[PDB]
Amino acid sequence: MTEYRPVEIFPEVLSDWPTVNFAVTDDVLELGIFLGERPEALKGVYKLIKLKQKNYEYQSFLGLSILFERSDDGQILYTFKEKEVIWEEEEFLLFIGVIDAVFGELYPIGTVVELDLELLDAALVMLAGRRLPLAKDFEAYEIDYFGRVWPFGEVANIPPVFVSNMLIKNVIHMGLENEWEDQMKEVLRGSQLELHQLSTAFMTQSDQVAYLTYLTTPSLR
Amino acid sequence: MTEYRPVEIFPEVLSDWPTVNFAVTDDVLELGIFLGERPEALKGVYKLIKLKQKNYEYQSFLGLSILFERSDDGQILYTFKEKEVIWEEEEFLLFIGVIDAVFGELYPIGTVVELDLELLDASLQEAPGALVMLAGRRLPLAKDFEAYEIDYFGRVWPFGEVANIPPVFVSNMLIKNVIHMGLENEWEDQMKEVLRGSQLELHQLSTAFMTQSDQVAYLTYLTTP
Amino acid sequence: MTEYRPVEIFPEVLSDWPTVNFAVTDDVLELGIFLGERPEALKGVYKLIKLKQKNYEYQSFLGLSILFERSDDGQILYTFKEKEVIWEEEEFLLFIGVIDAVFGELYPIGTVVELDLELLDASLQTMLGPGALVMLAGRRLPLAKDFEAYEIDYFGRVWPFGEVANIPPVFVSNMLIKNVIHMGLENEWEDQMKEVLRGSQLELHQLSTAFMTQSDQVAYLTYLTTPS
Amino acid sequence: TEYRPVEIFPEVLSDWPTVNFAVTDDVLELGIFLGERPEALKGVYKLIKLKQKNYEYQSFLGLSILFERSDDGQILYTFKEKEVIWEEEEFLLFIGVIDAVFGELYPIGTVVELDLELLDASLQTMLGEAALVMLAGRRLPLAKDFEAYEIDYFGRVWPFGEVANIPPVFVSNMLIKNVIHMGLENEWEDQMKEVLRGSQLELHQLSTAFMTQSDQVAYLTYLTTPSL
Ligand SMILES: [Cl-]
Repeated sequence: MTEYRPVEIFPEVLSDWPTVNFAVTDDVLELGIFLGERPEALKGVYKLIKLKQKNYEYQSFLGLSILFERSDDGQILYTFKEKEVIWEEEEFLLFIGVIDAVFGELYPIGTVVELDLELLDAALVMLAGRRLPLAKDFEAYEIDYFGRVWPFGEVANIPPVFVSNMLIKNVIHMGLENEWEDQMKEVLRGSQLELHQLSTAFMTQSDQVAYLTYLTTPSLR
Repeated sequence: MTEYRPVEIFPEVLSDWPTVNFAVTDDVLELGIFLGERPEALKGVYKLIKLKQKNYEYQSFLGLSILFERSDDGQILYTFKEKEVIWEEEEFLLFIGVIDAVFGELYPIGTVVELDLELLDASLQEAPGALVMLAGRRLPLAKDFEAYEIDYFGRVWPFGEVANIPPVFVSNMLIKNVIHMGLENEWEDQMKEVLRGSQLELHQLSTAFMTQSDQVAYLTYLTTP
Repeated sequence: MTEYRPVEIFPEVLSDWPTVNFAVTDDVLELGIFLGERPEALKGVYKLIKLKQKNYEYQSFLGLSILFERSDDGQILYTFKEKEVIWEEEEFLLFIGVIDAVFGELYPIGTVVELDLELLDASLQTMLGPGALVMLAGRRLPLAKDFEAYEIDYFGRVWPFGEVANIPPVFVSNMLIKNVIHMGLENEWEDQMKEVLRGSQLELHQLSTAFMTQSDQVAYLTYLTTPS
Repeated sequence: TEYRPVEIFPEVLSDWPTVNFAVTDDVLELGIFLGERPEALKGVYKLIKLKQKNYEYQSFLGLSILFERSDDGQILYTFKEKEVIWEEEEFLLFIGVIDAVFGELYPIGTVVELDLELLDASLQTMLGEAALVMLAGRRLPLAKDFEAYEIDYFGRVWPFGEVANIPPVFVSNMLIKNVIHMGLENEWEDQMKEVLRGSQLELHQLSTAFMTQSDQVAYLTYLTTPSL
């Protein structure tokens, strides 16, 4: 209950996720456990998908590295046990999306973080609000964090920043943590997995264009 | 109480402006009252400068045609009243800023307007544009930056404030058409005079007329930490 | 395109509300229709219960001057159809709650309205109750988790100040809107939203924060103060 | 080379235009005594705002000082075996300048515990009370024609943050009871304190907790009525 077991709850949550329609093998389950306990590699692969990079290698703390290439046709390609493994770009983005929904860190309010400038839809941002719901008909997504630029705060001249788990690169100042915060983390994480909510960073191609029309349709009068 | 006469206050305000240290000829003032009562030309030359357009021409309702050419040397070329006048781009942008500070409209709260999608980063923001309801007015930038102001603070119609949509900083040069005018009574008229009375007494301009020297200075002001 | 007759849906919606433990006679229906078609009396009745007043009558040229008086015990007393009817305080609070959910008005974003300064606090400094001009920046705000029985009708700023961020916002309910002054933008989308929004509150059996019972009002204070 | 509030305090009083008080040394040493003791500077504020009879600052022999107050608006104290009586409005502006010099500046994200019994007697009004509050915005100018007043802090309820259902609360330093958490503090945050304190004292501003009764009713009518 209080102790979090993201490893044991990972395989069942992946199967309970309704949008999952790809092959789920033991290696697929093992790949999420490796990337789950190492978000620095999980976020580096998201940049491979979001920024359409050519490849990305994750060097361990020892020195050995693991290569993950991206095909220009829209597909993630790598080799497990020295054997080729294919992953569609729309299916692999959902894979790393559920990992962040399970192995993602819930930072408290007031946590001063440093967003990755390369993933800012193209310095220091304090987290003022977390896990805000999206609009109706888009309950499958959520804004992980959101806040103002530190230390200016709620000055309307400074526009707010929508921060996902993939945008946070470095944590500078941790927020307040106590028994209420841990209770707030538990009751908020369960709803993020119960309603099958993904981060807005893992928005698919069709959901991106459809959400733009949702904004323009009322004014399309 | 006091009826606002932008044509009467324009000559004294333009001369009392501290940053104004350039030509204040009679034709210059005659051009300000011409662009003030004709907002379609005040915003058109603004698009000529900001969007780096080649030229721009405007005809009045009676046929008064004036052509504004933008030289590659950064000079505003135009011929007005049988006389050709050159205007440095870093100085002509300040000239049209005082015009908007005197002749600019002051829409009430809740005014659903349409924005000029051409000026405001089109693909960053789809063809007709989503409507913006002016929910705020006259917003200061920061300390040591009181020389510029945010004209309007807008939410996206009809989603509102509670909706998790990024807000929009709107300016008079940015507002294209007015789709729905807000409530305007005696409290609103005195609020217009209170806001405009402070924007001209403190010698403030809009962020649309922010010089590139000050635009980068405002970026490093918040990047210093 | 489908028009809305709140009188037709009124009795079956009263059956949809499960918390009903009071006697729902036909006189209860006609009284709600009387309070529904005439929101001028429905709101004054709410002030009789919330502010613990002596009485309140709705003088009308049609002669339907129904006087509503409540005792110290919280017993709403009136006479309808030439017959004396007695109601309780907490039961009459939930009675007008369904009326407001069925006969409630939906104003678009940017609708500048007037508010009643009497319900809020002791505004004797004003001594008028040219006051409380508030523009509606948001509508139908869900209250909170485990509190879906109630909801915030409107969320807006003080007019003509706007989102000044130096004056705190106002959570406006339909029982607080004093008088409508300006109307927002209305198109096919707005009327489409009005048609689907008023049916969702009746679907989820939601009330307004004005009808917040003390037990649930304290329960909301525990959620804001006591951890979990 | 750091802040010397004890040294600047007598210079600020000379600079302060609103001061209509005697420039005696007893007032100087008493303000410095209250400046280095927040429990005493904030305790007498509860004696005046909540309109209490007496209040004693129990401490060492001599350090212990009692503050009595009658109903006709007169404060009473004795400092160094010397009895001095201040008027209620004369003693409010006195502690207001002390909180402007010896006031504490907290960084962003500082979760503070508030004095709830003093909160109820404030601008609660429609906003309600709304325990733990995080400081999101600091030093907000009150308004025009009220520039001499400032809002020390304002934020949301912890750990909810900016939520549409969560009403924001404006927090003065006199309202801060206990400090639970602390925000990030680099050298820019220290520079911000030099920028903020160099502005509040130069513009001669006071916290909204020190709003005089003449300006309290005047600010309320400005929001409600088109009086100006
Ligand atoms: Cl408050």
